[PDB]
Order: sequence, then structure tokens, then C-alpha cells
Amino acid sequence: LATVFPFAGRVLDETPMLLGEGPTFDPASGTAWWFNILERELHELHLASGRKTVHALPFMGSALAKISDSKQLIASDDGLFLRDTATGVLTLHAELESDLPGNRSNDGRMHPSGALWIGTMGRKAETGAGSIYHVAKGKVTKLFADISIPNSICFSPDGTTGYFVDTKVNRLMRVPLDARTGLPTGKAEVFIDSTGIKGGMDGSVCDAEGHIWNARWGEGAVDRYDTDGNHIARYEVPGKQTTCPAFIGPDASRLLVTSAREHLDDDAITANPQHGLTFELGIEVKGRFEPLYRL
Ligand SMILES: [Cl-]
Ligand SMILES: [K+]
Repeated sequence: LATVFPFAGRVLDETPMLLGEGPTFDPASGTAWWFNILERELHELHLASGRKTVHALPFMGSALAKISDSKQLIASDDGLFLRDTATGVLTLHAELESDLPGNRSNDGRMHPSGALWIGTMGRKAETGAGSIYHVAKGKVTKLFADISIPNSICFSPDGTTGYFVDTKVNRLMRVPLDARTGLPTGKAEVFIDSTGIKGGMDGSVCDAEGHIWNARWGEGAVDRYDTDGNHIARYEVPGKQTTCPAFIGPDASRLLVTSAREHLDDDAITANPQHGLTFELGIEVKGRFEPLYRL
């Protein structure tokens, strides 16, 4: 091998996140959204102005989908909730491991059919405690079981392949899908075996050409893979506990990257105060805006 691109981007938000995750962009308002999972915060950044707002949640949100200009869907440890964007009022939409207090939600992403894929996990990453679910029109269907840390959920440009990983295993899987529903039409196949290679495969996006861009926890990097699964580049970022990328900007042509301070000792934070910050890379990407969730 991958070509290394040292960081030449910028800091989008100087506030450090304990566990920055789940970033997404609303092109209609020009606003990036992400979570601070463990602190129950939903962060809002208006890009053009740099105006930052932090919204307190009664649960650990980990994924956000737009429904309309007035409504969003939030996946959390306590279920799936509708959020009114004007008032911030939250209303239960569907249960999601709502009777499993030992688990929380993690990585999730919208399929172009309007269905959400969302991962869950034991709060201590208990082996095999997690799953990946499909949510469409409030109906929840389990897709994959026995996953310790679900991650890297994303989809090919035509909606016909899904990708995911168990971060504890680091074998990125591909799944053939029905593009009209986002449901699998075949079993998962190993696409990228990165087992034993340093760092954990965390959140991913898939660009307009079908390349996967994966945040690598512990390596301060976003790794890019071509459509054969070759590792062609590594884009360095200052926060080493890299968690997730997102396409941002008016042409979905910039890349936002969240990071985390979780577990890091005080000396580590002192040595690198950029742990946990939210960045933009210096390079162009050819992205796509996230699909809307269909009620
Ligand atoms: Cl160009
Ligand atoms: K739960």
C-alpha cells in the first residue's frame, strides 16, 4: 505494498471524543453528524460555518439515518428511535435488543433500498455476543450471529454486495444481496483476510468505484482496498484509535474520520493530544451520500 499518504488534512472539531463513531452527512443542511457513544451524545457540525452543537441522549446512540428534512432514525443500545430534528424529541420506532441490557449497538449503515444494517455487541465485547440486523419499515431481521465486534458495514455501488467484519477476527466478508431489499441472497464469503495484521478493522465506507475505505483502530489510518480486495493505500490521521470514515461536502468528495480516546492512559493523551479528534483528509474522494431510511 500500500502507498502511504501522510496526513495533510485538517481538524474539523477540536473536541476530543471518548468514543467518536457513526459519522454521517446531511447534504440538504450541509451538516455532519456523529456520536460520542459512551457519553450518550449526538454531535452536529455545520461544515461551512464550523458551528458545533452537542445533543444529550438518554441512551447510547451509535448510528443515524435521515428519514426526511424533519426526522431522523437513531440506533441505540435501547432500541431504534425516531428523532424530530426541530424539537429533538425521541420516540421508540422498534425494539432492538431492548431486553438485553448487557449489549449495546455499534456500527450501522443504510442500504440504498431504505433498509438499515445495524450491529450489536456485548458491552465488554464478550465473544460472540453480537449480531447484525436488517431493519426495514420497523421490522427487525437477524442476518448474522456470533459476532464479537461488528464493523465495516457498507455496500457496493449498485447495492448488490454487502460487506462486514468482526473486528476481533479481521476477515472482511462480502455478502451477495437483493438490491431491492438489502437482504442476503447467499452466504458470506471472505473478501479481505487481514487476520493478525496490526490494528482492528473498524468502520468503512464504499466509494462510487466500489473501493472500501476502512478506519483501522490503533494504526491512525484509513486503509483503501480496490475491488479485488488489494490494499492499495493507507491514509494517515493523527488520532491512532481511528473509528470511522464518512463522505462529506457538497459533492460527497471529502472524507471525515472520527477517532477515540477510549482506554488510553493519561501519558498517551499527553503525548498526542489529537487522540479523539475528528478530521478531514487532504485528498479527494468520489463518494456518495447515504441513503434515506424508509418508514
Ligand atoms: Cl477530478
Ligand atoms: K441492549
